[PDB]
Amino acid sequence: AGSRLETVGSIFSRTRDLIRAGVLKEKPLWLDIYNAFPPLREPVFRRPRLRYGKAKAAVQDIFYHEDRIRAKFYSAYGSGPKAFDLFNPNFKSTCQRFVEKYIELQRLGETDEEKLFVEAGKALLAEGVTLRRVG
Amino acid sequence: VESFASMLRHSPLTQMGPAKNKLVIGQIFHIVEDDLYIDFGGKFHCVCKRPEVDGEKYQKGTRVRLRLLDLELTSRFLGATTDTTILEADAVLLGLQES
Amino acid sequence: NDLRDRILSEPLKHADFFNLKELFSVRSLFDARVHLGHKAGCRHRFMEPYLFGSRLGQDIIDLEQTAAHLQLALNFTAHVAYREGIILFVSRHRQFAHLIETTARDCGEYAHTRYFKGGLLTNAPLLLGPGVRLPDLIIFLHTLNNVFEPHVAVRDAAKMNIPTVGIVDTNCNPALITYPVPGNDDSPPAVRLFCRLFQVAISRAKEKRRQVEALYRLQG
Amino acid sequence: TVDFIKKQIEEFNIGKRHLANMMGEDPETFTQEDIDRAIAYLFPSGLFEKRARPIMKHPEEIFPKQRAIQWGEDGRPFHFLFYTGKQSYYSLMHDTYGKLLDVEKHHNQLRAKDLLAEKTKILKDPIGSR
Ligand SMILES: [Mg+2]
Repeated sequence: AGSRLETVGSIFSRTRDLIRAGVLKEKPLWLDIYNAFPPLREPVFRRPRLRYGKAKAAVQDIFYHEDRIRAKFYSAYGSGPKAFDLFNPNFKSTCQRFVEKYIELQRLGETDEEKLFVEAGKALLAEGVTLRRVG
Repeated sequence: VESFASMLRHSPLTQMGPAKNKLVIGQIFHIVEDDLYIDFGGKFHCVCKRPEVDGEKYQKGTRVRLRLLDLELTSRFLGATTDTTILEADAVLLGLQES
Repeated sequence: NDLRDRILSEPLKHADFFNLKELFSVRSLFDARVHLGHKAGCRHRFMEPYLFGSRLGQDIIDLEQTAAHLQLALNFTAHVAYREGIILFVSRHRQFAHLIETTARDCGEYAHTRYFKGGLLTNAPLLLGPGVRLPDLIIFLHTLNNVFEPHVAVRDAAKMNIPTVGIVDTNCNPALITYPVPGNDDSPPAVRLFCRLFQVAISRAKEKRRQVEALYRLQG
Repeated sequence: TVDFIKKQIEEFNIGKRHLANMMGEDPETFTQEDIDRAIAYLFPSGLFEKRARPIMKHPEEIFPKQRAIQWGEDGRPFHFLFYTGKQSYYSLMHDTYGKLLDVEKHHNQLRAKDLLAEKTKILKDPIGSR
């Protein structure tokens, strides 16, 4: 009638083996689609072993040079007066504007962090935004 | 065609940084007698109670202001291989959105 | 008979037969919050290859691999619908149960978002009736039940040799799912997008099956 | 068992005609109450169990309600919830839940339009509703 073993192999592997054996005389309709279009990974059962020892995960942290600049702004001025809005795909945050002007300012050849940070704050003040320093 | 990596860099979520103490606006999508299910654009929905002042104008689709503390509440207990999520988020009400 | 073989084998020779590549894109998925995931603590071990990275303890699903998987999933879903196949929507989540139930009604296919009985797919003759035709495809919009365990239908379907196309979050087990689609299954915009994509995929398959049938009828 | 019910329906009508013929009454008005008093006379069963006495009634009332065929010749279930095990109960639940959302949506629209034309009709105490 069929095979009900989950761990032997994929559904494709068992179906074509039974058909080749001669027990299943009616080819399932989904089988033809599978041969033409195979998935990226064949569905083979594998036991979720727990990781022991010095082995760690290979997932990398998502960090950018922008994040380093954002840390200084958040540490000094805290959260900006503008309210973050995640519904707008093209939203421009106050911190993001600070980073963008920070990148443009450092293209002039300035290396000192203090000069870059102070001038960016003064430049933002010229645009009308509020940068009340925390503490 | 814009590469997926470029999309994350300019996304508002990445620009937020740490989720603690961030002023984020949200929209209410479900109303109970005392609980307001608020969606702030994050993965899950935060729950807050109706304030005693101007409580009659908190209706479906109304925009409010939130202070995110944890993007997703999740902790680990002993004897648990995997952390037990709460499928919610932690936030507080600072008032209604000033249109 | 031979023409019946012709109509069945006609769509097998074209990869883009249903023109599904225009339904979605990387930008479309990104605005639906499909690239978000659970915390780093709940990251299942088998979902490591599908993760682009972790952002401050929050896993980010690589949409480039999602688009590749979703393209095959929709393509596979349409073909089994083209061949007059039974499609079942299974999702044990008490926030989209009504939406998924209504989605299947519009497509004309079946849905099961209620409590799943033990001997349903395996002991079908006793549960349903003497002669019952088992579903030819199962769609999982959520592979986990309300107690954070893998759904029974995932294991039972593999026993009965029924292909499953299921959205797997960052804490799911895509081992037994033949067409996994790594994405987000919690945010309402994400779940709504997946249902609509499967809505048009089924409707196009149903319609284009009828159009070719009309051409066959006037052939002879 | 659709045909078996149909056979019972036609012969009961024929049987009723014979009962009216021997009773010497008008067959056009041989009501069920007349059938019961006729049967209780022709077959005088003295038994205390009321359900054990001879009966001849409408086969629809006698035979229990039967499930209809749930699938066509190709095996496709007719209803869209057949694979939940209980199609009738869950379809009722699905429709009932849908009405609540429509009422909630309709009430939400009415609140937007600032109109409250509905009233609570749940209280049916004088009629004695359960
Ligand atoms: Mg999830």
